[PDB]
Amino acid sequence: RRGSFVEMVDNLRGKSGQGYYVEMTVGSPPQTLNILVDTGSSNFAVGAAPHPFLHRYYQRQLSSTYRDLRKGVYVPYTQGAWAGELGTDLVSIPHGPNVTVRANIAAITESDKFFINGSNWEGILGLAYAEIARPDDSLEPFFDSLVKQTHVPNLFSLQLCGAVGGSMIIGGIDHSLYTGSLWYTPIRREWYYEVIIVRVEINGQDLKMDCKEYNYDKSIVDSGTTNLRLPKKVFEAAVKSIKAASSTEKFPDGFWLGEQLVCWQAGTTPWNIFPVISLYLMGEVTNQSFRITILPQQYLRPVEDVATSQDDCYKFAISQSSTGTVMGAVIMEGFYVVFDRARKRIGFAVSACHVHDEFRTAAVEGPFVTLDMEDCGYN
Ligand SMILES: C[C@@H](NC(=O)c1cc(C(=O)N[C@@H](Cc2ccccc2)[C@H](O)CNC2CC2)cc(N(C)S(C)(=O)=O)c1)c1ccccc1
Repeated sequence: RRGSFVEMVDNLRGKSGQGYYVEMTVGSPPQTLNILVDTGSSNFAVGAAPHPFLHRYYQRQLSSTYRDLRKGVYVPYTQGAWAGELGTDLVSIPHGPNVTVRANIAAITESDKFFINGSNWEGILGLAYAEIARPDDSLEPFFDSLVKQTHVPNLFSLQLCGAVGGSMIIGGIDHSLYTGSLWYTPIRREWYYEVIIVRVEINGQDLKMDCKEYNYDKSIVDSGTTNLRLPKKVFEAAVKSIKAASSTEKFPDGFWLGEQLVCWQAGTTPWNIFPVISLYLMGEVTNQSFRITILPQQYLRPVEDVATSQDDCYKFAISQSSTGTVMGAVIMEGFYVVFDRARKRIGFAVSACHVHDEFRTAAVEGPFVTLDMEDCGYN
């Protein structure tokens, strides 16, 4: 009910589905930039040279506290890549914790399909662990520096509100950002925020696949990835079930592949014809699990309107992956997600801002009895 972390509420913004960003100030004197919050990587990097899609960038020569590490860095993502130069400088988050730390910072001088036109962000904050940092795990990630240099608790939480804003509470949890209880799943290993999915249902119907398939390779929580990405075999079965569940209206095959869009007269989108999707996650007690359920409002994403027209176009945001399951924004937008690094667990609760209608709502329910969950993980 109360809120000691009130100043961190609503500290995230977004340019209509182009990424959620927080303001970060680097150097001396102060240089504030919009930084994308990414739990799917571990490097803190900022544009440091002009670029057509950047309104501003980091000017190292103007920062008296900047220290060049004399080493380059290259970071390739599922989408895009950039090259830069490593260094360290003072960093603070205006609408985040009341501290200032010296952190590693990669100055991006060149990039390919990384920055997004009109997104309004100029850098990225990799919140994952050192194991996946580039060039190697010796480059301490921003959050590791924050925790080592200050007394800020080793935990952060994200409330991503879709359609653009949200909140990144650093060092704690804010109760006004969620309703109901928080359910926790173990962080299986500290590299990506890896978790274990034990069951999948479409409108209450079990997909009936060996749970090993759901985590083949791995399953992670990634705020830097837009879609809910599933391994090939899982994607195919999911689409077949979703199509069967939404048979009231037929769509072209390309729609389910994200190649085609479907638009409806403003305010006439028949959400009711689309099914809800439930992912069951391993719990904190033996043989116990819980489930998170999303609505079509989460997996059917709006596409930048033509020009304030009377047509709402949507893209099916569930796609395939060859590197495991990626629970991106499609999943996160329906919940308040707690990255409890201190206790190696991730909590989920219904978000106070998730988009829904008068008939159905996103949900987090439990507990359920699921046996042999340990075997679901890939070795
Ligand atoms: C920013 C934007 N992301 C995107 O548009 C977007 C970004 C990525 C992507 O590679 N994200 C990067 C960081 C990263 C961040 C910004 C730019 C480049 C790379 C992230 O570290 C990857 N984590 C890897 C472990 C999976 C991947 C995809 N997909 C493949 S998809 C189409 O299936 O969703 C889309 C977005 C939009 C709305 C909500 C959240 C994110």
